[PDB]
Amino acid sequence: TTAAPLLALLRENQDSVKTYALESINNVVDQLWSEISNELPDIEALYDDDTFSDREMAALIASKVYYNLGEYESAVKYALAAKDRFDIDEKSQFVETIVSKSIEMYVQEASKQYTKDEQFYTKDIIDPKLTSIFERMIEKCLKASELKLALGIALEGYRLDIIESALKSKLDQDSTSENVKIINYLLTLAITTVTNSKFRSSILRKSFDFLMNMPNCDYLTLNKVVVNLNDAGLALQLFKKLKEENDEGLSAQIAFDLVSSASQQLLEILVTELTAQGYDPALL
Amino acid sequence: LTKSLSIAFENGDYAACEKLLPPIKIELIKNNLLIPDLSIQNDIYLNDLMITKRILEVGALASIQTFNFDSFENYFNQLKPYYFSNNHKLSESDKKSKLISLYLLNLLSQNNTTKFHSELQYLDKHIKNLEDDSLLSYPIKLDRWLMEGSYQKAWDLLQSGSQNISEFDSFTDILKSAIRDEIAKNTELSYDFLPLSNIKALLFFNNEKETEKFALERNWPIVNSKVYFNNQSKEKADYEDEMMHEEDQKTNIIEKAMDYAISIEN
Amino acid sequence: MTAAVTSSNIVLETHESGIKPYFEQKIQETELKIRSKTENVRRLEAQRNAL
Amino acid sequence: MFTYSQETQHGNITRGLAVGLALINYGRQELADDLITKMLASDESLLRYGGAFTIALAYAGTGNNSAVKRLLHVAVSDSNDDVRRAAVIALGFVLLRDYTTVPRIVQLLSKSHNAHVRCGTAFALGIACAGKGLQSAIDVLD
Amino acid sequence: LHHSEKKYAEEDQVQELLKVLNEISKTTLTLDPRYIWRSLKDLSSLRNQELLNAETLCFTVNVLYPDSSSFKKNLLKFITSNHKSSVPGSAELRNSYPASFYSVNTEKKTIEVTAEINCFMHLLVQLFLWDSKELEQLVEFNRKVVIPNLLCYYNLRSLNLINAKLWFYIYLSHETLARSSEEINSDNQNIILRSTMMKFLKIASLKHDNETKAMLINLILRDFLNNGEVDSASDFISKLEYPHTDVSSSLEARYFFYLSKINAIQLDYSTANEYIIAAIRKAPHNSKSLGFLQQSNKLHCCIQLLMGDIPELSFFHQSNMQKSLLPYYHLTKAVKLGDLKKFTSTITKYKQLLLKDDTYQLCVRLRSNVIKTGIRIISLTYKKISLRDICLKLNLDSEQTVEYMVSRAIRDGVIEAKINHEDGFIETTELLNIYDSEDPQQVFDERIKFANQLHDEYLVSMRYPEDKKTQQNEK
Amino acid sequence: NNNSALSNVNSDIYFKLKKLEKEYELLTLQEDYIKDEQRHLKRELKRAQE
Repeated sequence: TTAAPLLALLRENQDSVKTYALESINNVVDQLWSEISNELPDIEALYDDDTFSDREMAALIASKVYYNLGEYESAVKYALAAKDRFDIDEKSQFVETIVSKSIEMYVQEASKQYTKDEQFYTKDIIDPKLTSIFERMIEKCLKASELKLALGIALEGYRLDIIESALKSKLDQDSTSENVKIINYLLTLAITTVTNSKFRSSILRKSFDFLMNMPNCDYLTLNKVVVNLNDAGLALQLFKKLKEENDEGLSAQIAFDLVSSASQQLLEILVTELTAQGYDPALL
Repeated sequence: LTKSLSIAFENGDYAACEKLLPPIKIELIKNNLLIPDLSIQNDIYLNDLMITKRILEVGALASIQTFNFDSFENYFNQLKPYYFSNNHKLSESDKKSKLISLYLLNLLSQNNTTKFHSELQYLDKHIKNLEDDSLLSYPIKLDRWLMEGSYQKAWDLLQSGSQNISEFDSFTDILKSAIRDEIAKNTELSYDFLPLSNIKALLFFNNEKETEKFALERNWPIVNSKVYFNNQSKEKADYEDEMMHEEDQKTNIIEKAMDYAISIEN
Repeated sequence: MTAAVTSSNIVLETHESGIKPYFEQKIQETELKIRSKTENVRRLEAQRNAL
Repeated sequence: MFTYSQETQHGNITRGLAVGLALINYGRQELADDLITKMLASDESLLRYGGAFTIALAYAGTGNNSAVKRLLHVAVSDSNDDVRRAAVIALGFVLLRDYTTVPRIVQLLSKSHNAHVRCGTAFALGIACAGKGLQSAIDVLD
Repeated sequence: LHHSEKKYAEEDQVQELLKVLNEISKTTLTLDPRYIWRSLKDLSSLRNQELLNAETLCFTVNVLYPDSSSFKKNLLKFITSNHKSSVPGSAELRNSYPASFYSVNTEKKTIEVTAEINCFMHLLVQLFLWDSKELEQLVEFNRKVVIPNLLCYYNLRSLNLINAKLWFYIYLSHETLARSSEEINSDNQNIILRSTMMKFLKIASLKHDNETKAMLINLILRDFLNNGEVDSASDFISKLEYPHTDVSSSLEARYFFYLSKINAIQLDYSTANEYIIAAIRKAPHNSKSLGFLQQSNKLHCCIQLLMGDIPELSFFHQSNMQKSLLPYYHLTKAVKLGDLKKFTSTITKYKQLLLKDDTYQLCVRLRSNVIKTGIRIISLTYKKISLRDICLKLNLDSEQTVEYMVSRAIRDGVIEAKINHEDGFIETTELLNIYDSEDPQQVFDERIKFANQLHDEYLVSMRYPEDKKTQQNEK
Repeated sequence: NNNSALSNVNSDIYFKLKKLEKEYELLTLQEDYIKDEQRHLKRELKRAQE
């Protein structure tokens, strides 16, 4: 067979003739794509018409043709311009490829704007529809019940809000021990993976806050965070929680690791600020 | 519905058929849904396919006479997979030979022999042997006479077109002007000036005045009954040959020396 | 090795199987660099050894 | 520190201040970039020597692709024997996060004709592989 | 007797098993496994024949089966159902060995590393069916199974090397059946055959494997040539994805043969030369390959002549292929002499032979070349001869005929003359020097670029064995 | 089948590997800068012949 009759049937005036013709193309859109590439400006013409009512399939047929050639770039753009046809993409396991590329496209754009603005996924600088597909992939991963795939994808596109929402639903205080391991998998990650000064700082900070919300935690864990950011104001808050939860044993154990590991500059500033908290001279 | 086309055709109005053909293409959707679209053709599906076939052939023939090249292209295309499917189920009709000849005439009349040879390799298997040559003979011999530059045979073929006259006339007019054009292209380089009567003879006209009218269209001055290519040939080639996308690429002598140079030390 | 003889919850199992080589494809286009690297680094290094 | 370095020609003094410019920058990372370029573009040996160590101390504790490209250029591009040494030492410090990459780099830099380059390779593996032993490192130092 | 044959055969198969399983379980070794597989397969098809034709079946019996027992049972039963300990899982000689598939592990379905092995077992089977010519139902059945079976895998690079070879037989068995005899069945499955290759080629780009990719492009270019769809072959060429990175020399050689055919029917001759010569050079020069060389050598005559250069008389003379290229020698001689009558006589007598090789369609066009040469000859000899005399000599119809051949010849510049109709002769305008033209510059550029090309090719290649001996211990 | 937490272990490789590619990219730096060393070592060969 050849798909050339279907393209010829596009040219005829009735809308009814053309809508049927585009569907026939879809049966053999990756399976007989050769002619469609050459006569491609017709399918695009039908998208550009606003009186044509099967715009959505014309954008899809086009999308597919650009995917087959090797031209990933325009396949993604047309993906978002269909205005749907994302249902098709879940029911196609041989082309989740362009779904993947939509992630690539988000993460390059996200990283670009991160340096110049704190947020840009709230602003209209990034296209909302491209954003929607991104968050959709992160859910798919969690439909397989793996949190590991979801934090991975989220990290790149510099989303703090997804990272928080993910940790939070899988924290329920099943055990005190079990909440810490996930956070520690994350803390060590942000140190060795994200070399970005600003985004790394935000992640470490949200991990302090989840254990800080808990009434009982590994404080051992929290100590790592203090030292790497090399910030006295974090430790100052940690000792204040401990003031009202005091034990002769618990205090002494955190303090011994802390003075060893902490830097010289850090320790000078801190002993000043603990006097104003009213904390004991024994700590000092 | 389908019978409206049928009676319109016999009557001799091909405008009536043309404008009336798109309402019928609504009914060609439904026809298509009855059959499996050539993944099997039984005698259950053959009577249903006969109508789809019957409507497409006869639309092709009306369109050539009313000069709708556009509509012609539609038919051309659709017709192909129906003839192509099976060795014989419904792949045999007299109008099959008829249409094959017209499609090919149409490829010559655009003056692009590339679309012709592509079609010719596709035709040479089943289709060409099955129908045999018996109007196929015509567009194939013609084309051959054009590779040769034997326009005496090519021009002669048009005349023998009279015997099968129906709608081959709508291409023959296009072909004459082209046959005359190919000769004029040749005459420029061959020689430079010729008496009026010898140019007439070559370009095929029965009157000296019709020769000078084709002169003015092809932008060539006959003065004192003599054509000149010493000016003209050089002029036309220059305006065309002026381009700014491969004229800054010629490959300099200087450029070639440099190019060699770096290959030796790298 | 992956199966697709049986599927459950309306191709949920094999929806996940399809997207795991596509996640790793990002990493495989970077591995095609490292695979011409192995040949060219050993090539210029032996060149450096005769010098 | 930079100005009084240019003005004096005293040998002991000038050495001290080029090192001091390197000292004060530590954990700066990508905020040492202006200082690094200026020093490595001075024609004095002393300011080139400390520039190598500006990259070392700043980009310590974190591995970078950048820091490595810039110090390989220094050893090759300068023919003064101390500047060649300084550039090798500096690789150790950046690369004490993953200290199992270090023998693999400096294997190459121990095939060197220049004895200074060879002498600095010792200190880099020293710095990386100080805290935990490594069996790969012994083979290079042999 | 029958029991004996099975054990003797199975043992031989275990040896081969060991070699390939070690490679894939020790991480891909890429180029290396493709080399190992071909050599083992040549040995094995030949083996299959002697000592019973249940040789394939024995291997399936002592290994785990995700789906391999089912296929082997279908094949056996067809070729007369037989019981001799030949119902897979019957005989046990794995004995808790990871190699030969651990006993315990299989039940649970803990091990599932049969996949690649499965490709290979099928692969022997396709080839044994082909040698036999008991293709028919057996071949169609294998083909049935194997399409959902690859889509059940989410493929790996080692497995793509094997399925690139399965794909070779899958195209071919359809061709074999269709080539017996036109069947209504044949038509339905052609359109199917095209679709599936296309679809799989898109997946095999992403997995990033050269063998699956190159092979599929080749099968599809050949599919296009049979159906006369030059347009679909062109858009296909224009896809551009044909790699050179690791592709075998078998796949490139076939690749260039197709290129030569595709350009010549659409009226480009220039670019067909390079490839028809390239395609002879990549192909080796064996007796088992002689047939492929006969195909190339027939094509080399048309392609060369239409461009307007006469191919060696010598090349066809001093071959062993001289009898195949006997009608074709007679084409070359006709063109040379310029004699119309000769060329027409040739193509009538040998018409049945010429049609098979698909050189005949090119021959209709080669008619045109005969005529130009006849008048070319007259122009070189004779500077001034009346067009009256030219007509007599080549036996042309009128004074108008003789003019219009010569007139077209000079548009393309082949004769290069000027016609005078008012001085009653043709006068040659031949300068016939090219030493005081800017032309030599243009020739020497190609020669120099080719030479440097080779200097780099020596340099790159030289190092790699040197590196390997250095890795190995020596003094 | 009857195995789960193959997805737990496969995802572990999905994290490790992202950072394991950064390591071998320093080994791609060796190729860039044995050009520099070799180029300059032609100059050092002219020094040794003096």
